[PDB]
Amino acid sequence: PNLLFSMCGFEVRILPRQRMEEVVSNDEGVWDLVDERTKQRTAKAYLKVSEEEIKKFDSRIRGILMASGSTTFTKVAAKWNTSLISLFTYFREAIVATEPLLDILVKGETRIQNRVKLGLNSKMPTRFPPAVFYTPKELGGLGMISASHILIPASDLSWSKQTDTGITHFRAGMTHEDEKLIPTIFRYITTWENEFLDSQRVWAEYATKRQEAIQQNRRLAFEELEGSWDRGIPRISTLFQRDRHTLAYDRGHRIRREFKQYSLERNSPFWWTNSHHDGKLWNLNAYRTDVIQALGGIETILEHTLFKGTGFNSWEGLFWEKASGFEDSMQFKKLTHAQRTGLSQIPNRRFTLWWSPTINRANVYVGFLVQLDLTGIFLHGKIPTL
Amino acid sequence: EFKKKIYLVLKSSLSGDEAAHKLLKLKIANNLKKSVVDIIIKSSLQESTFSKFYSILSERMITFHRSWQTAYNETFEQNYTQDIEDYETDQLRILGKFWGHLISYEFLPMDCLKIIKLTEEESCPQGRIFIKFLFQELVNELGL
Amino acid sequence: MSYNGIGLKSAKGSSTSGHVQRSLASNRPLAVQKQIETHMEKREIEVQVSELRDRLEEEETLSEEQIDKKCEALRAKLTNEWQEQQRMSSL
RNA sequence: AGUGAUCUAGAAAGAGAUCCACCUAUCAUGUUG
Ligand SMILES: [K+]
Repeated sequence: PNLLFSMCGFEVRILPRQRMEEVVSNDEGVWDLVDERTKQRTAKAYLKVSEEEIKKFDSRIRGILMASGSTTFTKVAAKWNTSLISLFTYFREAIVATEPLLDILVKGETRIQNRVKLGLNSKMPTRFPPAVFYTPKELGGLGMISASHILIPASDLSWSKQTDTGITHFRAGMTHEDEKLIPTIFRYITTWENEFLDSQRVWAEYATKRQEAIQQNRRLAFEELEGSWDRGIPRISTLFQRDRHTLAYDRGHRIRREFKQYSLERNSPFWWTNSHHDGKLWNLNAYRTDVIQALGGIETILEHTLFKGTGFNSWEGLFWEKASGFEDSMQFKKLTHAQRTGLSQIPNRRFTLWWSPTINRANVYVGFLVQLDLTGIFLHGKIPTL
Repeated sequence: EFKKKIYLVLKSSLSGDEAAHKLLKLKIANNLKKSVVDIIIKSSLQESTFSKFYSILSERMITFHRSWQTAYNETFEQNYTQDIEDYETDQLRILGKFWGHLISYEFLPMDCLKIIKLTEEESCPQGRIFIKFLFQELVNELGL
Repeated sequence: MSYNGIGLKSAKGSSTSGHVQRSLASNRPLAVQKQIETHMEKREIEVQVSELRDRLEEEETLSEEQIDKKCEALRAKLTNEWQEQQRMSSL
C-alpha cells in the first residue's frame, strides 16, 4: 500500500486514503495529496529528512567546531544560527517526525554552547543560564537560536522498528535549572505545505486582479496588493524587484547556484534559493521578541548583567558599538600569526565582563575562592578572560 | 502572565502532541480552560496561515477530558457569535479552516453548526466568509 | 537504563538528563439439514430396537439368536410404521 | 482526570591564522476654436 521515494533530501512515503485502515488527523510533516478532478484529499505523503542530509547537518556542525578554535563567542553563535536556519528553512515540516535529527540537533546545540563554556574554562551549569546564550546580540547575549529545548519523542524501540507506535512518551532535550521555556525556531517558520497552499491562493487572486486591472485599463498599485506582498512562492514582492528589467534575462540560475559547489570553497548554505527570483522565504524577527519574553523580559535579563554597575541611565540607550574597536583598527596592520590570533580575546573579554555577575556567581557546585590581586574581588573559579 | 505562560508553552513545542502534553501537565482549573482555548485560538490567528499543529493540539486536548471538549464547544459558538466581527479576512480564513478540520473529524460535533443562521438579518459578511471557509475545508476533507 | 522499554541506554553521551515522561496526549432448508432430520427419525427406530435388546439381554432369559429375532421383528414393525407415516405426510 | 523515569559541574602545561540568513524602492497645457 505504500509508495516510497527520496528526492532532494526528503524521504517521502505516499499512502492512499483508500488503503488506510482508518483515516486519522496528522500534524505538520504529512502532506495531503488532493485529486484535482474531485478537489478531494485522496492520499497522504509522510515526510522525513534523509539519513544523508542528517549526516550533512552534523558534518556542518563539526566543521564549525573544528574551524572555530580561536573564534569569538559571537561568531561561533552566528555560525550555529546560519546552519540551524539553513536546516530548518529548507526541510521545515519534514523535521517533525525525524527523531535522529532531533537527537543530532540537541547534541549540536550543546556542543556549540560547550565551545563558549570551554573558552571560559568552565562547564558549570549555574554559570551559564539560558540568558547568556539566547539573549539577543543587542543586549549583549550571544543571540543563539534554539531548536533543542523541545521534548524529544520516545517510544519502545522494538515496536518502533516494526510499526508506528505514535508518541507514547517524551524524553528531555536541552534543559536548565531555570524554570523557563525557550521558544523553538520551528514555530516561526511556515511549513512548506502551508506556503504552497497560500501561494496558490494569493497568485490566483493576483491573476484575477491583473485581468481586472487591464479591463479597467489601470495599473495595479503597489498597495493594491498589500497583505499579499510577503506571501506566495515566488513572493508577490518579486513582481516589483528593483532590477527586474535585467533579471528577466537570468536563466539557469538554480543549477548555476547549485553548481557553485564545484568552483568555490565557501558556499552559501542557501544554495537552493535566490532572493532575486524567489523573494524572502522566511522571517524570524518574531523569535527575538519571544525569546526576550521567555527569558523574563529586559528587566530579568539585565539582572544577570553588569548593567547596574555601569551607572548607565536607561536600558534604551544601550547602543553597543558593533562597528568599531581596537581589534577593528588592528586587523589591517602588519601582524604575526600570534598577534592576529590574539585579537579574538578582546570581544570575548567584553562578553565575559557583561555577564560577569553571573559567570562569577557565588552559587557554584565546587570552587575554591581565589582573591583577585589588589582588589576585594573573589573569583569562585579560574576564569582567565574574566 | 497566564496568557504569556500558555503562549510560551505553544511556541516552545515542535509538535502538537508535545504542546498538548505540556498544557495537560499544567492541570489548568476548569474555569480557566475556556480562556486557554481562547489563547490557543488567538495564537493560531497570529500565524500567516493555518497549521496542523493547532488542530492536533486541540484534538489531543479534546480527547483528554470532557471539560476540554465543552471548552472548545463554547469557544466555537463564542467565535461565531461575538468575535467574528473583530476578525479580518485572513484571520477568518484560518479560523474557518481550523473549525472545519475539527468538525470534519467529529472532535467538534456537527451539531455545533446549529448556531449558524443563514439569513440577511442574523448573519454578517464576517460570518458568511467564515462559513464559506469552514465548508470549503469540510468538502476538501470529506468529499461531497 | 530503559524502563518498560522506554528510556535511553544511558544519559551519558546524549547531552540530556534522559528524563522520561509519559505523554498525557496519547490515549430453503439446505438438503443437508433435511438429511440430518431424516437420519434422526430413522435413528429413533434403531434406538427403540437397541433398548429392547438391552432389556432382553439384561433379563438373561433369551439366547442371542432369539434376541436378534425379536429385534428384527420390532425393527420391521417400526420401519413399516415409519414408512407409512412418511407416505402420509408426503401425501 | 492529570503518579512515576532528572547527564552535567576543574586544574596545570602545550595548542589556535580568515570568509555568506537577516530591516516593504498616471494626465494638473497659456491662447488662438
Ligand atoms: K609548544
